[PDB]
Amino acid sequence: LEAELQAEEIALKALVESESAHERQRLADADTLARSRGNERFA
Amino acid sequence: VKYRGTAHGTNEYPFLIDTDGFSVLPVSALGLLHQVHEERIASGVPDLDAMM
Repeated sequence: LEAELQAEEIALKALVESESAHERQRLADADTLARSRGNERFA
Repeated sequence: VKYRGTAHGTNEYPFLIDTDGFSVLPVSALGLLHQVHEERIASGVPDLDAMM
């Protein structure tokens, strides 16, 4: 049973890490599009 | 039609009679000598002005 518990803990931490990484990638892509269509290139 | 002794314009130039009198602004007198300026003009639309 304790082995099962440790496996579940690893699963939770994988869930958190990957979800945060998706957050980061989404932010990066949004910023890239923001430049691609932004007027800040000149002022 | 014929001007003896030197060059001249040969096309038909539309002229006008006005209060001043005879006026002739031939289209062959225009030249590409335009002094340019480095200043900018404001359109009045802030977004359009910043776009450029």
